[PDB]
Amino acid sequence: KEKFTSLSPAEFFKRNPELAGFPNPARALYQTVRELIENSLDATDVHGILPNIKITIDLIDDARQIYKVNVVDNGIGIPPQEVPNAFGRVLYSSKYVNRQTRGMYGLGVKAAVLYSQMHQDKPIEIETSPVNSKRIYTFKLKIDINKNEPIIVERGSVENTRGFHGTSVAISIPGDWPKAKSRIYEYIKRTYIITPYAEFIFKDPEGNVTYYPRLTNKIPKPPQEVKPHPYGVDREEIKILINNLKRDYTIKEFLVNEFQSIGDTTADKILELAGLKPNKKVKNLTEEEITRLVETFKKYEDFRSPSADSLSVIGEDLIELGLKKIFNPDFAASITRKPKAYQGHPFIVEAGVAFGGSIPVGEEPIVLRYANKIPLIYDEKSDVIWKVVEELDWKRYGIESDQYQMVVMVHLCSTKIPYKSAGKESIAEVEDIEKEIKNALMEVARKLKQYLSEKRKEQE
Amino acid sequence: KEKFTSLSPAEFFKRNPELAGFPNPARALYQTVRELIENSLDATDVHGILPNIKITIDLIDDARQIYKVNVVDNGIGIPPQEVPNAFGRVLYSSKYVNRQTRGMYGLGVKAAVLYSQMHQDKPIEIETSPVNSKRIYTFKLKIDINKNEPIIVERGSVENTRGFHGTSVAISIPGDWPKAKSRIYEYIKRTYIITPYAEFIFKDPEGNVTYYPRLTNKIPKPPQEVKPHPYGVDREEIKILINNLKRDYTIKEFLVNEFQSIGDTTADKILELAGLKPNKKVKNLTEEEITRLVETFKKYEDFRSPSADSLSVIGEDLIELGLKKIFNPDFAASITRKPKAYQGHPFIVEAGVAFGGSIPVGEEPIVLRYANKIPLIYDEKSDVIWKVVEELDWKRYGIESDQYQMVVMVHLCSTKIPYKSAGKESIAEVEDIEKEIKNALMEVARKLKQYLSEKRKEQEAKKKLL
Ligand SMILES: Nc1ncnc2c1ncn2[C@@H]1O[C@H](COP(=O)(O)OP(=O)(O)O)[C@@H](O)[C@H]1O
Ligand SMILES: Nc1ncnc2c1ncn2[C@@H]1O[C@H](COP(=O)(O)OP(=O)(O)O)[C@@H](O)[C@H]1O
Ligand SMILES: [Mg+2]
Ligand SMILES: [Mg+2]
Repeated sequence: KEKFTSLSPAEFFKRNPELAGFPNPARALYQTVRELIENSLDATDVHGILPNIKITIDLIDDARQIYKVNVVDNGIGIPPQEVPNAFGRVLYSSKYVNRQTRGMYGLGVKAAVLYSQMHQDKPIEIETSPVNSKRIYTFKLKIDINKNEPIIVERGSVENTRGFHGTSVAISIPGDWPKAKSRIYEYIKRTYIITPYAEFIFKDPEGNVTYYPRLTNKIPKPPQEVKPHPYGVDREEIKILINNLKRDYTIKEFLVNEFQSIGDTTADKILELAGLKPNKKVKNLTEEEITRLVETFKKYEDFRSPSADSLSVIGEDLIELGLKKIFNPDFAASITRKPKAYQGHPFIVEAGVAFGGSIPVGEEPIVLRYANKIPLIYDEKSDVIWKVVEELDWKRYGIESDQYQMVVMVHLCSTKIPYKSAGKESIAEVEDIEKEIKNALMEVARKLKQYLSEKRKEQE
Repeated sequence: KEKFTSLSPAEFFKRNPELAGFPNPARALYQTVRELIENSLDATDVHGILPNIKITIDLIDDARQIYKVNVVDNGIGIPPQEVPNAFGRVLYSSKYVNRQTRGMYGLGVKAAVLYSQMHQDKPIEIETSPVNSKRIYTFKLKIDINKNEPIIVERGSVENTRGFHGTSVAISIPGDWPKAKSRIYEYIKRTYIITPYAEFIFKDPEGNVTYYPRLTNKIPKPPQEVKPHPYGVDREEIKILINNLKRDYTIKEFLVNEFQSIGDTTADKILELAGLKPNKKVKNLTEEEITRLVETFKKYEDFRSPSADSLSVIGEDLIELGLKKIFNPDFAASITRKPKAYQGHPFIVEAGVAFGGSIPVGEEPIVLRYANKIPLIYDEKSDVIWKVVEELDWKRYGIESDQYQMVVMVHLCSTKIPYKSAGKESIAEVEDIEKEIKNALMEVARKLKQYLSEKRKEQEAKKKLL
């Protein structure tokens, strides 16, 4: 009766597509679109390239409701040896490195490929040309779910005359355009508003074409790989850090070199609290001494914040400008908080508030959520951002009536966003994140008070 | 600058524990408790055994806030050779078959084990004796994250002089008792109310003990493994089915032998609609033919409903009894609907309504969600159940004011529950399930409508006397 069996990562997601954001054809179409766009953006702005991204969705089969999604970008491309695994091996990524990107699981595109395979028979099509490559490399791929490995259906190359570079991805999937339409449009519009150095073109299944022109040629400094912040690094992470050392570091040397925010004196203070010999060889840490390091990191109250430069923010100015373009308010304000850390990861919370003007009258605020520059559209009431907004008492900040015109926007960015599911539509209840979102909203809420106070004496 | 790497299933969950319901210490404590409890129930009532479950949570270290969770059951135990993979290999399960169980990913207990070693240094402790085994096998285990394999730290054996069968699992993890407390108690109380054939004992970190006595000695008929129903079976699944074949079946034989609700006549019609040659050997099906089968499965309107043999319901009588006991309403009603299918999986929705009486007054219903007899506690407003309850027009069913006292209960059971996350706290928006939940709710709301029309009519008669 009990037969014990194993699954591959590919079989796991094929059996549970709702875990990756593929619960139904409408959400699947939306998910496939944003995974491709986010890959294209990670392939451009992370590498100092002004993104030029084209999105096409065609209805291929009316009766069967199969759509072909094609995204083309001018990004860094993919080395041809890596393409099969990049697109056809679940849990394969170039972004497992400690660095702020949109992608993070090494699942995304493969979830769409699995969903594609589940329901129709055309392979995914990849065309790619790395910087300086004299060839465009072409592929048609499927995934062997049992082995979790790519099946190469076609593989070829052509000479690249108009010597340009980037990647085109096309995937055919079940979809529901009429149901996904408003959200696909909103996803692209919100991305665009916060990514003014990007240019998008969107051709939809009805044949509408929408142009989103570049507004500036200045890209924010690209996020880089950074060292972990000590606060919240766990025991398994300590072991990984040790196992990856080239040099025979002592524990002291380990602390100042492998982490952010640890100078020579901070190192000493930690080693004392943790009860570790500074000169002992870190390769020799016992199971117990690792426990003592981790607990010390967790308790130490005098850690400097991580470098803000670790991350890529939207910015106070862009945030306020955005709130004025869309909402045409009587008042807006924003803050880009100083960095904090959670589980070894630097993060910044930004928050913005708008009030009055063309903002609809309602019983709750309109809440706008972003994480690593991605607009979140689904599952809003499950989000920690919504929880904090809900729990805050807006009467303590001027909100007189139970009916008001208010927009609240929160952006979380980090080397790691803790999402509730691999679908990445909502942020989990991580304690340090929840507290800082609350502190951030309070700062901007105080500014709203100062206005609603001055504005009240006018009616008085 | 880009370096490509892979992760094992263990490293995946270790890097992202929030995906398996381990976002913070409070929720970790709650998740660990509920994973152990569900495994214990799956080891007992799935095999016809009346569950006796003991849960203890001890505070081991006040400063580090480490708690040791221990759950002991009288289940079937585990063959000693399977113990290391069962607790220490991510994506390893005895329940990847077509049968209703609480467990479903082969993740749960390992996610607790990972959280355990990420934060403290004591191995998890397993003690087990299978049915009829002369021995009690003990294990201490860790996981090698990189390889996704068990490390046997200690392994031992002892003579089972008392004929005991079952398992004890004990795991030390960071926790937060004061924040997790009310939900852990509510989880246990909720499961007990719908599992009256079980007995629980719960000792909490404060040294409080609660006893939940068995109220009936009848066990529901255990769910059995069944063949897939054709409706919604996808292409990869068709391939899996073909590949597991030990015979050289024709397509016709494949259809009649591999599925529920297909006999000779239904097969003939399916072969006709799909444009498939009945005599062709199914091992030779082309990619395009598989697509045709699948679409035909998807559009065929004459399939018989699946049996409920693979399912285990709470049942109308118990739903109503439980609603009355807890809420002391003026009215309650319930419905256990007929089975349907989605994605090849038989499913049943049960619904319950309670109104008035001891129910608190509020602006919205109290919603009680269950999946495969597990009470769902967190993330309620993301649940498809919430979505359906919220969109229903309660004025159409006699709910006059903006304020009322109502409880609504929905249980989905199936060989596969589509949760939104591996933490299994909310059900995703799958169309077939959404429609049937709406249907069930409407059937139970019509019963409420009737109660309230009765009350109104009497008031109207009484108004004339004024
Ligand atoms: N358009 C693209 N341009 C360059 N690289 C890409 C592109 N699309 C996908 N990739 C590569 O494929 C890998 C796997 O992508 P994905 O499955 O979506 O996971 P993730 O984005 O989380 O790493 C990425 O890490 C990236 O290296
Ligand atoms: N208390 C128990 N009694 C019997 N078997 C157990 C017990 N706990 C765990 N198992 C076995 O270990 C396997 C892995 O459990 P778990 O990681 O929770 O995944 P899942 O429950 O989805 O199968 C189970 O399928 C079950 O066979
Ligand atoms: Mg991606
Ligand atoms: Mg389980």
